[PDB]
Order: sequence, then structure tokens, then C-alpha cells
Amino acid sequence: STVTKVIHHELEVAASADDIWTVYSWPGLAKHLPDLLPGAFEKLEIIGDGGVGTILDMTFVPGEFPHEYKEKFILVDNEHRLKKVQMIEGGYLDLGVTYYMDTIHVVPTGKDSCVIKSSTEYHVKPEFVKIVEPLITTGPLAAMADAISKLVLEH
Amino acid sequence: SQKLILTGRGIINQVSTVTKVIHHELEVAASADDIWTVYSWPGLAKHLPDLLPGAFEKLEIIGDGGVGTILDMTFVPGEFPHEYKEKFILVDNEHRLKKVQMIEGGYLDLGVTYYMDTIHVVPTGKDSCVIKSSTEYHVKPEFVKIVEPLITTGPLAAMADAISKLVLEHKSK
Amino acid sequence: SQKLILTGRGIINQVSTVTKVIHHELEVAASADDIWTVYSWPGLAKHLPDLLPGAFEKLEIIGDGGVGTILDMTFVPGEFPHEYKEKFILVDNEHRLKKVQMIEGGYLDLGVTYYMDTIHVVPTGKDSCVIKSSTEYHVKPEFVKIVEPLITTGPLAAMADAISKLVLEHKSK
Amino acid sequence: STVTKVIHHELEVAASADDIWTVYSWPGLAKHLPDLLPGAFEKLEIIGDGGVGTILDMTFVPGEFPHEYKEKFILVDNEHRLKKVQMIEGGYLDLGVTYYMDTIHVVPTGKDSCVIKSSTEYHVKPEFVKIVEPLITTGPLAAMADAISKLVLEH
Ligand SMILES: NCCc1ccc(O)c(O)c1
Ligand SMILES: NCCc1ccc(O)c(O)c1
Ligand SMILES: O=Cc1ccc(O)cc1
Ligand SMILES: O=Cc1ccc(O)cc1
Ligand SMILES: O=Cc1ccc(O)cc1
Ligand SMILES: O=Cc1ccc(O)cc1
Ligand SMILES: [Cl-]
Ligand SMILES: [Cl-]
Ligand SMILES: [Cl-]
Ligand SMILES: [Cl-]
Ligand SMILES: [Cl-]
Ligand SMILES: [Cl-]
Ligand SMILES: [Cl-]
Ligand SMILES: [Cl-]
Ligand SMILES: [Cl-]
Ligand SMILES: [Cl-]
Repeated sequence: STVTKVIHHELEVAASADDIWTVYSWPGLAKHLPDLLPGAFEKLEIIGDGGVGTILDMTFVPGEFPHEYKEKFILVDNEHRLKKVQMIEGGYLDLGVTYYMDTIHVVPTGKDSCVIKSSTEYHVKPEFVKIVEPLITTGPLAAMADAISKLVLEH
Repeated sequence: SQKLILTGRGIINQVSTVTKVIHHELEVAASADDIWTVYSWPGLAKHLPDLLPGAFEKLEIIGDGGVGTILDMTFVPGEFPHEYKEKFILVDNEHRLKKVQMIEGGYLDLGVTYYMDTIHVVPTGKDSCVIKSSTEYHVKPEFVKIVEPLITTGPLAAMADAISKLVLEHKSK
Repeated sequence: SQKLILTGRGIINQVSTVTKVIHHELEVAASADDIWTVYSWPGLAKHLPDLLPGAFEKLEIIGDGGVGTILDMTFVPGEFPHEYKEKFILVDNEHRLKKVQMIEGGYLDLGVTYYMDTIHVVPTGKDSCVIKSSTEYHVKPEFVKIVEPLITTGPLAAMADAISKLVLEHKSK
Repeated sequence: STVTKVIHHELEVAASADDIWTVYSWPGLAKHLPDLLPGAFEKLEIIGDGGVGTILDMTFVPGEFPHEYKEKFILVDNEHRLKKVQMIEGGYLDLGVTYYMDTIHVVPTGKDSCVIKSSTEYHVKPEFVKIVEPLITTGPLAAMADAISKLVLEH
């Protein structure tokens, strides 16, 4: 038995949905995560070509929670500009979380504007909802949204 | 397939903690001397997987088992702490007092700045003793809600019981 | 199943070596400038698995790709060197001179005390250059029989050819 | 195509073959290798209970060749006091060796004496026989023989 929790973050961007989606769907993005997010990772291992099926093993500096987890690039839908990335090992999965999924959806607003709609769904054992509730936030998705938009806006 | 690894390279805030102590006591029908000799045995560390079967996914022992020894403990998937290092700080034969400090990983990544286990084996009679196992930790006050349910006397109690079982199953010196 | 890891803890002899130098030169129909910009590109390290597909089982890059960067290279089973670390010592733009030192593993476990690669890109004309890649190593004389057949200009020659291919397949700045 | 090479070492011991074999066949021996051979290993990982099927991953200090290899406890014959241990990864297998096997055979001489007969067979590609010939010796087996006999003789 698990409780389902869904959290959301949105970010408006003065660029086309296609220009933002190009970055998010780029297979070369994985190897550029330390450039995009300086000092976020102590260690990042990329297993694969950066496309769907790629696993990322992320290790953070001492003091931070998650210390380490693995993420898998599970699904890309270019038409809908939608990307799914599952946490498959470590991190919150060691604190009663049985399922953890990030979804990013770049939605066009105008011709040269869009909204980055990021969300994370997780399933928790009730014995742990009070423990992990405060730990799980939209931080990682927000950081990505901010960095990608800044990369695209400044050209 | 291809594996690529990319490794980059508050002075009052760090001591802005509250101190918590949790105590465990196991009184057992064996001598302090018999219980202490297991605890103070330098060979104990390498026998932890035997003493506590299915506790560890991986155990690394750095050093000779005496004071200064570091134990790197990795636990099976799903379990919290997944990994941490502990260091043998004190093995005091006269007082039957052992100190073990968590030095990296585990609760130290969840707002805890200091974590020390103390085991004191105290006679209560000629063939009985108390194993007093305690954990003193310092936490940033705003992680007390998070971390208190996780920090229990579980591993210290597990050790006390397993060692007691060994001894009460009367083997010898 | 159970994993247990146990980790314990001549001043003239160490410099009693002979010096060997092996030279490789690739003269190519591209400018020194074009060839150098690839070699001196800080992003080159993270693209080595792309530049040299199937060369590495694992590659770790420690640092930003500039001077000071350490590369930990693990090769597929059966291949010698299985693993070693190299360090970017010099990236000299004025002379088109790059130095890369093997600092741990590989030949350093087979009697070699020092191993330095130097790459110098020299103009031979307006649209041509020589890539002079050399390896200077110091070995204990009694491992020369062992290690000389193993140490070749292979990896330096592989790099020179791969970079040349990239450039000669005329892409841009 | 490979060349076959077999090298041998013998050690006479003033103890019974059974008293020596007891040590060699002891499943607890693996975890006591650093005690038996101080300073031989930088790191020793034991994967298994110490019995047949156990894998040992041995890492040596910088400067030494092999830096690292895995060994597997393949066969025990108690009647004949015979033990087989194969090198399965790393070490000489990265220098044209396609097969590497250690055999230890404790043979009784008298009632309270025996000979420890240790040998290693390997198969090499001819392109590498001159390279690995000087590297492969009975050292590891000799070290084991010396340490076990000393343990048993001194009681
Ligand atoms: N494509 C994965 C991007 C990602 C995942 C987790 C993070 O914590 C982070 O900063 C970035
Ligand atoms: N039972 C394996 C014993 C062993 C194997 C290789 C060695 O190098 C060594 O010193 C000891
Ligand atoms: O690749 C998009 C992404 C960003 C942050 C995450 O946490 C997961 C995926
Ligand atoms: O008895 C000491 C001890 C060692 C390791 C632990 O994890 C706990 C206690
Ligand atoms: O061009 C620099 C260089 C980097 C890594 C190597 O292995 C060899 C050369
Ligand atoms: O266990 C016996 C043994 C000793 C030395 C080896 O190299 C291999 C096995
Ligand atoms: Cl790229
Ligand atoms: Cl973690
Ligand atoms: Cl942990
Ligand atoms: Cl007390
Ligand atoms: Cl007393
Ligand atoms: Cl190597
Ligand atoms: Cl020159
Ligand atoms: Cl010039
Ligand atoms: Cl044992
Ligand atoms: Cl090796």
C-alpha cells in the first residue's frame, strides 16, 4: 500500500517551445549537465549515448541528501515535447519510496514563448510520508528549467 | 555500452545544533568479562557478516580491527542508511568502554554533524552484566523531525543481542 | 552473496633507470592552427569516446579539461594497460605544445618510473603541418625486455589520426 | 593458438599432510590471507563463504605487477588433498594469457611429514610468451606454502 504524491513547477520562457525542447531532447545534454549546473554534482556517471535508455548515476557532495541515486531516461515524445526520467536506484527509494518519476513538458504559449511544466510523481509507504515529504521538492527540475532557459535566452 | 564519469573539483551554522542521546541497555546472564572480550576482540569486525547475517550488502574493514580501524558499511537496496563509514575511537579495557564514531555518510547527510556510539559493559553480579549502548548525535534543529524516526538504537541493540547469543551459547576462550 | 573487503595500511634504486624516447610524426594536409585548436580544446577530453569509439570501457575526467585535468582510463578486458591515470601538464598555445603525464597505473607497475607524452604541432606550410607526438619514459634496465614491446606510439598515433580525420573532413570553428 | 607452460614448486614440511591440508581446505582461510601474508595485498575482496565458488579480487600496492586480478576457488578434492584456483579476470589475462590455473597438492611423505606440491599452468599466445615468461613465477604459491607450514609447525 502506497500513497501517491504529485508536485509541480512551471517556468515561463521568452523563447519558442521548439527552442527550449531542442535543449531538453538533445542527447548531448547529459554530458553537459556539470556545465549547465556548476557545482551541483560531485560525480556524474553517464551510461549510454545520452538518448532514451541512458542511465545517470549522480553523486553529491558530503552533507547533501540524496548522496547518490541513479536516473533512467525512459521516454521521449517529440510531438508533445514531453520527457520522462525515473529514479531507479538509491536516493528516496531507500526511504520507503517505491516509485519516483519526473516528467517535463514544454508547452507553447505564443509564437516565441512557452511554459516549462515539470512535475514529479512518487508513491510512498504511509510509514514514510512524514519523513520524505519535506525532503522531496521540485528543486532538481527547477534548476534544470532555469539553466536551460538562461542558455536559450542569452543565446 | 559507454561509461563516462565527470568529476568536478557557515562557521556558526555548522555548530548550530541540538544534542540528542538515545540509550539502550541489555542486561544479560553472562559476565561483563565474557561480553567485553567479544566486543574488544580485534577479529570482531571481519566476523560481523557472520555475527549479523544478511545485515550487509558489502563490508570494508580498513585497518587491524583495533582503535583507528574504519568500517565502510553498505546495506541492501531499500534500507536507510544505504552507506556510511565508522571509526573505532576508543577500546578501553579497564572500564569496558568502546567508542565508535560515524565519520562519513548516513545521517551526516541528513542534518547530523556528529554521531558517536558508546558501549559500556557493566557488571551487575558475578555472572551477569548490563550492556549500556548509547548514541549521542548533534543535529540542526530543523532536521529533528526528519531524522529522529530514522535514528534508533537498532544496530547497537542488534549487536548487543547477537554478542549475548554467542556468549550465552556457552563457547570458550 | 557476501562481499567482504579487507584493506590494510631505495633512494638510488628508484632513479636507477634508463631513458627511452619514441617519436611519432603525422604530416597532414591541414593547418597547424586547425589541428592545434582541436588538441587544445578543453572539451576534447569528454569527447574522447566519440573521437575514439570502442577504445574505452570507462573514462573518468577529473577537472575542467584544461591544465591540471586528470583522465582515468579503463580499457576493455584482455587489453594491456587495463587502467591508468594521466594528467594534463602543459597546454602551451604559443608553441602549439601539449604535455600529458602518466601518473598512476599502466607501465608504472611494470618498472617504469616516469612517462611523459609531448605533442607539438608544427607548420610545414600554409595548409600543412606535422603532429610530432613523442613518449619519454624512464625504466629500470631489467624491464626494458618486458615493457618496450608494450610501449608503442599507438595511442598517440591513434589520437593524431583521429583528430586529423575530424579536421580533414572540413568542419568549421 | 596458444603455447602451454607449466611451472612447479615443492616444499617439504615436518607435519602430516592432513594437518597442512586442513589449513588449505579451510573455508575461513580467505578472510585470513592478510594475516597469513602481511603487506602482500593493498586490498582483498572476498565474494562468498570462502569455500568452492568463492571469488577473490586482489589489489596490490602501486609499482607491483599484477596490480589487480580475480581468482576463483574452482575445485576441492579432500581425498587427494588437491585444490584448484583459476585466475578469471585481470593480471596476466591482459597480456595474452588465455588460461591460468593454480593447483596445490599436499602429498604425505611419512606419518608426520608431507610435501606441498604447487603448480601453475597457463596458455599464452606466442606473440606474448617472451613478455609474460619473466613475469609469471611460483611466488604466490611459494608464499602460501611458506606461511601455512610456518603456521602449522610453530602451532
Ligand atoms: N536529465 C537529468 C537532469 C537532472 C536530474 C537530477 C538532478 O538533481 C539534476 O540536477 C539534473
Ligand atoms: N587462495 C588464494 C591465495 C593467494 C592467491 C594469490 C596470491 O598472490 C596470494 O598471495 C595468495
Ligand atoms: O532532463 C530533464 C530532467 C531534469 C531534472 C530531473 O530531475 C530529471 C530530468
Ligand atoms: O561493537 C562495535 C560496533 C562496530 C560496528 C557497528 O556498526 C556498531 C558497533
Ligand atoms: O591529446 C592529449 C591526450 C589525451 C589523452 C591521451 O590518452 C593521449 C593524448
Ligand atoms: O589457496 C591456495 C592458493 C595459493 C596461492 C595461489 O596463487 C592460489 C591458491
Ligand atoms: Cl555533444
Ligand atoms: Cl542517498
Ligand atoms: Cl546513506
Ligand atoms: Cl555508564
Ligand atoms: Cl569490575
Ligand atoms: Cl594496467
Ligand atoms: Cl620539436
Ligand atoms: Cl608559426
Ligand atoms: Cl573464520
Ligand atoms: Cl593488472
